[PDB]
Amino acid sequence: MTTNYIFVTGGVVSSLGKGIAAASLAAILEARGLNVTIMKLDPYINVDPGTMSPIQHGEVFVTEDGAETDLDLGHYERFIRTKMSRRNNFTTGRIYSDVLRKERRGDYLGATVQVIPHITNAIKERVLEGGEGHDVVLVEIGGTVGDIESLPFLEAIRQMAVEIGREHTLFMHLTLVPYMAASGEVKTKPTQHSVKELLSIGIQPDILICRSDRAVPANERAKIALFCNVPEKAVISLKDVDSIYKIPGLLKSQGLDDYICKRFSLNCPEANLSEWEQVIFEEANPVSEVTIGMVGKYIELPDAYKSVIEALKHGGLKNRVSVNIKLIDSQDVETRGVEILKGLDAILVPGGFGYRGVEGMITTARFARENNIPYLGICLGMQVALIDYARHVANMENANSTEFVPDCKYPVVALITEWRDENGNVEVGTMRLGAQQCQLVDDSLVRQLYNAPTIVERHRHRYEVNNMLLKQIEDAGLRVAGRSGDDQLVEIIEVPNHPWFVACQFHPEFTSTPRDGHPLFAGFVKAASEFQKRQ
Amino acid sequence: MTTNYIFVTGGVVSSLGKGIAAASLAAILEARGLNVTIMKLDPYINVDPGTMSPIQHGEVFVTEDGAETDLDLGHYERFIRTKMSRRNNFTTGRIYSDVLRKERRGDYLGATVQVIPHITNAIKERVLEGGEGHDVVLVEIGGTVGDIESLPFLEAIRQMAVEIGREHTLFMHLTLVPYMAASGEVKTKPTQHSVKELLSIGIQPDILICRSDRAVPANERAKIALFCNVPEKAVISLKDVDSIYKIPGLLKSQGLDDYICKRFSLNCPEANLSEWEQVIFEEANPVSEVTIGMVGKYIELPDAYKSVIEALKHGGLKNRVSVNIKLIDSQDVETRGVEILKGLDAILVPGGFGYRGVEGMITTARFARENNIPYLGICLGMQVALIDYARHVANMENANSTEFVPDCKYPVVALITEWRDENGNVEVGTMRLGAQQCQLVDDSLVRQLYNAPTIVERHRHRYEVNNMLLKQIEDAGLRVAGRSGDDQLVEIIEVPNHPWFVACQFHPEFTSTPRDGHPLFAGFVKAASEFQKRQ
Amino acid sequence: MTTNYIFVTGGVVSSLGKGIAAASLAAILEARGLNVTIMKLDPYINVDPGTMSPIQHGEVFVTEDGAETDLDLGHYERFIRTKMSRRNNFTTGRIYSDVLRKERRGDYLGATVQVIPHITNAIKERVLEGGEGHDVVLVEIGGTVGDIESLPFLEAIRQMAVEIGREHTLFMHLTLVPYMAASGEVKTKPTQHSVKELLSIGIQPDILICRSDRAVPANERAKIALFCNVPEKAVISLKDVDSIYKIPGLLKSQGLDDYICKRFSLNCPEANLSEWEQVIFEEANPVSEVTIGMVGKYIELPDAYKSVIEALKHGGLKNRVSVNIKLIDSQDVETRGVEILKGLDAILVPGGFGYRGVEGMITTARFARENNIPYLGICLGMQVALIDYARHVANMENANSTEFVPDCKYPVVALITEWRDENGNVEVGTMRLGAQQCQLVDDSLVRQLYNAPTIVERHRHRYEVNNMLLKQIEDAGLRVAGRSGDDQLVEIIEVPNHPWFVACQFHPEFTSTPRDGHPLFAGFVKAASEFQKRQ
Ligand SMILES: Nc1ccn([C@@H]2O[C@H](COP(=O)(O)OP(=O)(O)OP(=O)(O)O)[C@@H](O)C2(F)F)c(=O)n1
Ligand SMILES: Nc1ccn([C@@H]2O[C@H](COP(=O)(O)OP(=O)(O)OP(=O)(O)O)[C@@H](O)C2(F)F)c(=O)n1
Ligand SMILES: Nc1ccn([C@@H]2O[C@H](COP(=O)(O)OP(=O)(O)OP(=O)(O)O)[C@@H](O)C2(F)F)c(=O)n1
Ligand SMILES: Nc1ncnc2c1ncn2[C@@H]1O[C@H](COP(=O)(O)OP(=O)(O)O)[C@@H](O)[C@H]1O
Ligand SMILES: Nc1ncnc2c1ncn2[C@@H]1O[C@H](COP(=O)(O)OP(=O)(O)O)[C@@H](O)[C@H]1O
Ligand SMILES: Nc1ncnc2c1ncn2[C@@H]1O[C@H](COP(=O)(O)OP(=O)(O)O)[C@@H](O)[C@H]1O
Ligand code: NA
Ligand code: NA
Ligand code: NA
Repeated sequence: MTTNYIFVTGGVVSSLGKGIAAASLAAILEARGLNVTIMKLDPYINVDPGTMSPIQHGEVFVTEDGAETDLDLGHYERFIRTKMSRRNNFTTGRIYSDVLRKERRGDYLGATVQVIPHITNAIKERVLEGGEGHDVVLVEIGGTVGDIESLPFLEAIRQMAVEIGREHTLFMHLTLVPYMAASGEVKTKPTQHSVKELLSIGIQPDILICRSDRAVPANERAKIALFCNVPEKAVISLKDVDSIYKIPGLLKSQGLDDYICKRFSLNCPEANLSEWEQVIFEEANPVSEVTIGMVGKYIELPDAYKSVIEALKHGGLKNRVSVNIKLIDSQDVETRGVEILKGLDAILVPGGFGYRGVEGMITTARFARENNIPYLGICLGMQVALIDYARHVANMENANSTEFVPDCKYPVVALITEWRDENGNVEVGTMRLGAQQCQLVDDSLVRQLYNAPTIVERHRHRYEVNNMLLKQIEDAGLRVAGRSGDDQLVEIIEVPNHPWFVACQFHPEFTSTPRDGHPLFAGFVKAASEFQKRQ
Repeated sequence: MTTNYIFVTGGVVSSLGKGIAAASLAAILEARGLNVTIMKLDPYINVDPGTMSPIQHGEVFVTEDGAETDLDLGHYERFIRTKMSRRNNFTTGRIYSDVLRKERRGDYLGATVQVIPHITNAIKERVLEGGEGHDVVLVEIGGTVGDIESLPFLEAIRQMAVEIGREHTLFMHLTLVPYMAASGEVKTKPTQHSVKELLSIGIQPDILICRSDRAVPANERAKIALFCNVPEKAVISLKDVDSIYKIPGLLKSQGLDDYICKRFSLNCPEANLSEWEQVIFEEANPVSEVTIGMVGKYIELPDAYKSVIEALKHGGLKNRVSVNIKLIDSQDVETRGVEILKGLDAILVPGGFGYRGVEGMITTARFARENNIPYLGICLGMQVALIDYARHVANMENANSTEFVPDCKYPVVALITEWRDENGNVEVGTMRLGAQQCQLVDDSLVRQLYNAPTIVERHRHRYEVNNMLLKQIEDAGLRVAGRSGDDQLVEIIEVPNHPWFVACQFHPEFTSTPRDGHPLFAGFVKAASEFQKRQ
Repeated sequence: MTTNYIFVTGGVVSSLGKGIAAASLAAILEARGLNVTIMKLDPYINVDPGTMSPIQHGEVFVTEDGAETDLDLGHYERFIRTKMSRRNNFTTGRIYSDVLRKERRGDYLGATVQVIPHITNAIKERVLEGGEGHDVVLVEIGGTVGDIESLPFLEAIRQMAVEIGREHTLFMHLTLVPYMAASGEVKTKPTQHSVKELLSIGIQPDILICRSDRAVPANERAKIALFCNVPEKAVISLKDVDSIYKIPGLLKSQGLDDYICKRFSLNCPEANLSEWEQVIFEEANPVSEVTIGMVGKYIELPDAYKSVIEALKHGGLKNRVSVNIKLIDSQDVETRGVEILKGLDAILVPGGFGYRGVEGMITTARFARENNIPYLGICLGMQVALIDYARHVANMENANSTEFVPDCKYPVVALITEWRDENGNVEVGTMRLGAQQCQLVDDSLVRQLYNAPTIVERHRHRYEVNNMLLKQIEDAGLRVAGRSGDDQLVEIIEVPNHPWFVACQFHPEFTSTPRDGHPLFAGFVKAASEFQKRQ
C-alpha cells in the first residue's frame, strides 16, 4: 500500500505532551496490527543533543544504532515495538549542516540555495527516509505553531501533504484549553487563534487534540469545531491523567483511531488494548510499597532521569510494588552527610558527567554497601561504586576517575588511552554509543536476572574501568559480573557480601518498557521490597 | 491640561477581569488626587443591555442618569467616586445605530459610508465625549484581540493615539500566563502571540498586565519584555487574589501608577490607599459569621445579582461580620416547601421580571415575616412582601401583580395606568430608570439608617404599589416608610412587630461601595448577626 | 558619538531596488560629511555567492579583501567612498555555518542552541562588527517581509532597536504602490497590508519608501500615513527614474536626510549633491553616440554583467559619448557567424567560466583584431584574445585553455600547477581573489591610460596565461602590458598593430564609479568614438 503520514503539531504552548500523545496514538494503531513508526523533528540548531546538558532539555536518549536523540524517542520505544534509529530524530542543525555540506561541494550546480526549495526538500527527504515502508508514520513537529523556529518544518509538511495527496496525509494539532478558576470554565479562544495561525502558514488541521486539566465538554468541542473547519468528531479531549498508559484507551474511546483508519482507507480490526489495560491494572493493584532514593547531580530537572524514573515504575509493575521515588541531590550528601539517606529501601545512582556532586555519590555508594541497602549504579553510578570499593575496601587512598582528578595515584576509572597503574606504568572513538553485546559471568546476580549468557544494552560513556588496577580490587572481593569486546572492558560489577548490589556501565533504563519491564530493575525493586520487610 | 487616555485591551481569553483591573488602576490614580474616569466599549450588537436577560448577560447596571449599562460600570463606581453616565458605556449596536440614522437622514451628503472613517469617527467622538475634562481616561475595549468583533474599536483607538499624540496615550494589554502542572512552569507563549496579534492590527502595547493563578516571576516577565518591545518594569503581574480590593495595592507595589504618571508627565503625590488597606483589613478580620439566603429566579448565574452580592459583602465589612451568601432557587420553595429556608440568619429577595418562581418568593417573604427572620426585599422583593402581607394579614385572597395575574381581584401591584380596586373602580412613560429623590417617613427604620428627610436611589421598574388598595394594607398594620413624586408612589414598606423587615422599590445595591458601605445593607447584616446570636 | 542604524526592509515584492535606495540615501548622508556604511544581509543558504552561477542572481561582486559578495555591494561602492569588505555582506548560510561550528566544539556549554537567542545573537554580532565606528550604518535586509527566509534577520534587528535605543535606530520599509491602468490610480492597499505584516513580526516602520512607476501623490501618501502610524513627511515617493544617479536628489527633495538627521540628533550641513548633479548633466549632454557590442554567454540575464554595463556608461560620461550597449550571445556567433558583429564601434568580451559559447568569443576576438574594431577583454575576454592570437597569428593550431580542452597540445591558458609546453615538458589556493598590485610595462597603451607604473585591480580567476608557451606568442607580436607577483603572471596583453586592443585578467569594472570613471573604460569608449568617426 501507499505509506500514510500524520503530521503532529502543537499550538498555544509547549509542554503539551505531544510526544506522549503521538506515542499513545501509535500504540492504538499498532494494536490494530498496523506497521507504525514515529519521528521527531526538533527546531534546535544542535546537530544532535550529544553536546546538550542533561539539566537543559532533559535526558539524552540513545537508540540501538548509537544515535543521541531527544528523550521523546524513549516514549516512542515504551509505546510501540518498532525500534528507533538515527532516522526517527533530526534537528534544524542537521538539515542546515547537510544542505551547507552539499552547497560548499557544488551539488546545487551554481543555484541560489533557498529555505524553499532546498531546506524544505532536505526535510521532506528525511521524513520519507524514516517513513516509507510503514502503514502509518507519525511526524511530530517540535516548537509551537506561530514561532519562527518551526516554519521550515511546517512549510515542508504542507508541501508533502499536496504531493503525496490528502488521501494519505492528516494534520493533527494539539492545543491548550486552559481552565479559568475565576469563571469556572475551560477556554477555546487559544485553540481558535492557534488554528488561524496554523492556517496562515497554509495548513488546515484535520484533527484537534485539546489538552486540559479536565475533559473538554461537548459544548466547547462543538465551538472549536464550528470556528476551525474541523468535524466535531475530530475534536478530541486529552485531559491530564495520573498515568500516561491510560492515554491510548482515552483516545480510542473517542474514536480517534477509527477516524484515522477511515481517512486512510485502512481495513484493520478494532484495537486490542489488553496489554495497556494490564499495565494499568498492575499499577492500580500493588501489594506493598517501597521508597527508593535516586541520588544524582541533575535532580533540579527530573526529566534528566526520564527513562530511569519510568524503569523504576516498571520494576514496581512486575513485583506489584508501589515505588516512591525520592530525588536526592548528591551535593546535599557532601554538605549534610548520610543523615538524608535514612528511610530508603534502596538507592539508585544514575549516569552523569563532571566532578560536581560525585564525592556525594561515592559516600552514597559507601552507605548502601556498608548498611546492606539494595544499590543499583548506572554508568557514573558504577564508577562511584568502583571508587568506593577501591578506596574503603582495597585501601587505594584517593582512588578516582581521570575525568575528575586527572593526576590521581589510583585512576580506577580512565579513558583506555590513559590507562596506567599506581607507579605510572602503562600497557604495550573512545566514546561507546548504542547496542553492545555483553558477556555475563556464571554465578553472578545479573547472569541469573537476565537468565542468558549474553545481553544487549546501550552505552553512552568514554570513561572505562582501568584493567591495570582492577585485579587489586578483585583480590579485595569485588566481582566482575559482565565484560564486552576485545579489550575485555568491565560492563557490570557486584559486591557479593550484600543482598543486592549491582552497577553497570550501560543504560538499562533505555531497554525497559512498561509492558516487558526489565530484568535488572525488576530484581532491584524486588530487593527493595525484601529490605523494607526485614525492617 | 491635555486629557490622557489609557486604552485597555484583552488577549488570549476573555474573563480576565479587565474591568476590575481598569477600575483598580483608576482607584490608584484617584488616590494620587487625579480626576479620572473609565468607559466600557462593548462589541455586542444590542443597542444597550435594556433587553438582555439576567440569566445570559448578568445584572443590568443603572447609572444616576438612568442609563441601562454593562455590569462593569458597577465595578467602576465601587472603585472610584467619579459618577458613571450613558457616556461611560456604548456598544457596536449604538455606534451602527448612530451612523445608520445620520446616513438615512443625509448627514454624509451622498458619501459612501465606510467602517473607516465613518464607524471609527463615531467611536472616537463617543470616547472624546466621555473622556475630555479628565486628567486620565481608562477606555476598556471589550472582546479579545484576534477576534472580528473588536476590530473597529481597535482601529479607532489606534487612530486616536496618533491624532492626540503618544505623549497623552498609552496601550495597556491584559493577557493570560497559564500554569502547566506537568512542567510546573507558567507560560509566556500566549502573551508573545497575543502582542503580535495586537501589533498586526497596528497597536504596540506600552504596558502588559499578566493575569495568572500565581505571580509571574522575573525571568518570565523579562522574557515577555524581550519579545514584546515592552520595558521589563512595564510588564505587571496581576495574580488571582481572594479579594479584588487587594488589586490597587498589588499594582501600586509594582510601580504601575508611577510608570503612567511619568509617561503622562503628571506630578502628583504618592497614592494614599489607606481606605483600601482598611477594606482589606475589615474583610480578613470578621468577629462573627451569618448565613443570608438570597431567594431569586436567576441564581443559575450569580452575576445576575453582582451588585447585590457585593452590597451584602460591604454590609459585612461595616459590622465586621463574614456573610455566607446561600443562593436559593425560588422555584425550589414552590416544589419542596419552606424547609430549604431553615438555617438562614436573614433572607434577601432581589429584583426580577416574569411570574416564574414568584410564588416561591411570596412564600419566602411569608416565612421571613412569620418566623421573625430579617428580610430585605428589592423591587420584586418588595412586590412579594406587599403581596404576602395583602394575602395573609389584610385577608386579600390571591392578591397579586397585574404583571403575573392581569385580571386578579386585588392588583396590589400594577402599572399607574392599570390602578383599580377589588370592584374594578378606577381614579377620575411607565418605566422608572435612574436617580429619584425619595422622601422618608419620620420614626421609620429607614429614616434612622439614612439620617435624612430625602435620599437619592436608582430605579429600574414599571409595576408600582396600587395606591387604591394601599390604605386597606396600611389598616392591617403595614407601614409606608418612603414615597416619591406627585403620584406619591410607595418606595419603601416596613413590617413593625419584626426585628428588621424592609423592602424598597429602588436598587440600593447600585449605591453600595466597599469604602462607604450602604445604610440599608449595613442595617440588614447587623440584624442578621443579632438574629444569629438569639438562636 | 553612538553609531546610528537604519534597518532597510522590503514589502509586497522583491526587485524594488532596495540596494540602490539604501546606496542613494547613503550618498546624501556622505554629502553631509557623515561617516556612513551599508551592509547586505542575504537570506540565501549559500555561505557566499562564490559557488553561485552568474545566470541565477547576477554578477558575483569582489571586494578589495577578496570577498565574493552580492552585486548590491557594487551599487554601494558606486554611491559612497567607504570601501566594502567581507563584513558588509553575509548570508543565513554564513550565520548557521558559524553557530554550527561553535556548537560542535562546545562554545555553548551544553545549552540548547536556538534561533533565539543563538542565531539572532550571531546576526547582531555581525551587524555591530560591520557598523560600529560609523555615524550611520544602513542595514539592508534581503527577502520580503512576510516570507519565512528573512524572519531571523527581522527578529535580530527588532532586538537591536530595543537594546541600542530608538534614539539611535530607524526602520525604513520599501513597498510597491502599483498603478492599475483600468482604474487610473496607484494602490496603497499592498503598503497597508505589508506594514501590518512587518508589525506582526514586532517592527513599527518609521519611514515608508513607496516604489511606483510614477510619483505617489499627496492623497495616497496621507492615506498610507493614516493606516501605518507613520508621519506624512516620513512617507517618501521613489518613482521609476531613467537614471539611478537622480535618486539621491529625489530623496533629498522630500527631506528624507533631514528627517534621519533630526531623529539621530546629527547636526551636519545641507547635502551638497554637486557631484551627482554633474554625473546627471554629463549623461544628459553627450556630443556623439557609439554602439558597443558586449559578446558573452550570460546575456539572457543582463545583471550577470551589472558592473561592466555601468563601467561602459561611466566610460561614456567621461567622453560625453552616449553608449548604446548591444548584448550579443557568443553562441549566435558560432551559429550565424560574424554577420551579427556588424555595425559595432567596439566589442567587449566579459568574464565567464565553462566552454559553452567560448569559440564564439575567440571568433569575436579574431573579428575585432582583423577588422581593427576597438576590443576590451576581461578575464575570459583576455583568454579568448590570447587563444585567438596563439591560433591565427602564432600558428598554434587548436590552442586552448585546460578549463575547456584539458589535453590540448597548446594550453596557452592553464592552472599554474598544470603549466606544460607543446611536447608535455614542465617547470622545476590557485584562485586569485581581490586587490592585487599589477606592474604596467613602459610604452604600453594601459601604462599611459592608468598614468602610473603600478595599479591595484581585483581578480576572480584560477586559469592563468601559460608562461611556458607565452614567449612564442610574444615572438608572433603579442605585447605583455602588465604582470604581477613572484610567478610574473600575465595581467594585461595588447595587440599593438590595432588602434585599441586591450585585455586584462582582473575585473576593472569593480573599481569604476560614475563620479571617478575608470582609465581603461574611458580609453575604450574614446577609441569607440574615434572608430565611429572614421566610418
Ligand atoms: N473569530 C471570532 C470568533 C468569535 N468572535 C466573538 O467572540 C465573542 C465571544 O467571546 P468569548 O466568550 O471570549 O469567546 P468564545 O468563542 O466563547 O471562547 P471561550 O471558549 O474562550 O470562552 C462573540 O461575541 C463573537 F462575536 F463570536 C469574534 O468576534 N471573532
Ligand atoms: N518568535 C519566536 C519566539 C521564540 N521562538 C523559539 O521558542 C523556543 C522556546 O520555546 P518555548 O520554550 O515553548 O517558549 P518560551 O518563549 O520560553 O515561552 P514559555 O514561557 O511559554 O515557555 C526557542 O527555541 C526559540 F527559538 F526562541 C521562536 O522560534 N520564535
Ligand atoms: N484596515 C482597513 C483599511 C481600510 N478598510 C476599508 O477599505 C475600504 C476602501 O477600500 P479600497 O478603496 O480598496 O482601499 P484604500 O484604502 O483606498 O486603498 P487603495 O489605495 O489601494 O485604493 C474602506 O471602505 C474601508 F472601510 F476603510 C478596512 O476595512 N480595513
Ligand atoms: N496526559 C498527560 N497528563 C499529564 N502529564 C502529561 C500528559 N502528557 C504528557 N504529560 C507531561 O507533560 C510534560 C510535557 O511534555 P513534552 O514532551 O515536553 O511536551 P511537548 O512535546 O509539547 O514539548 C512531560 O512531563 C509529560 O510527561
Ligand atoms: N485578580 C483577580 N483574582 C481573582 N478573581 C478575579 C480577579 N480579577 C477578576 N476576577 C474575577 O474574574 C471574573 C472576571 O470576569 P470579567 O470581568 O467578565 O472579565 P473581563 O474583564 O475580561 O471582561 C469575575 O468573576 C471577577 O470577580
Ligand atoms: N528608481 C529605480 N528606477 C528604475 N529601476 C530601478 C530603480 N531602483 C532600482 N531599479 C532596478 O530595479 C531592479 C531590482 O533591484 P534589486 O536590487 O533586485 O531589488 P531588491 O533589492 O528589492 O531585490 C534592478 O535592475 C535595479 O537596477
Ligand atoms: Na465564551
Ligand atoms: Na519555555
Ligand atoms: Na481606494
